[PDB]
Amino acid sequence: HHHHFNLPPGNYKKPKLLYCSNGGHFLRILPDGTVDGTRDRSDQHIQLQLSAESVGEVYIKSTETGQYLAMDTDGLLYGSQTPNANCLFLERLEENHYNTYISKAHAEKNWFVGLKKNGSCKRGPRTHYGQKAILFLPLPV
Repeated sequence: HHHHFNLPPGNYKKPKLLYCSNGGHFLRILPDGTVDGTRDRSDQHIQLQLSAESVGEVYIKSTETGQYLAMDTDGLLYGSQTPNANCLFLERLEENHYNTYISKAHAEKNWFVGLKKNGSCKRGPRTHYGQKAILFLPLPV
């Protein structure tokens, strides 16, 4: 409706790491609810289980802590104990290869999940199509 519908080839059977090519960081949801990225592959908070809602919609959950990736009304990512409406993302194929995630609650504003080269999360309004920050590649755990 507000966005294209090219979907990635993967499935949600197994947990995945979401690797961001921008800076080479794995998306991480820390125990205290902070979200960032780390290059440390042995990190216990980068293992994520994705699950579907409607076709093309996913929840992103830390297998270690059970927290769901969520976006607040100012566009900031955080870890939520429960899977509310702001935990749903529109997962799409991008540049015919990568995966991108747009906040469903804020989809009309094009607020993406994105990581800066320094490993910190980008605020929703500062993301947009064409950035490397929004490009992820799911990898086996």
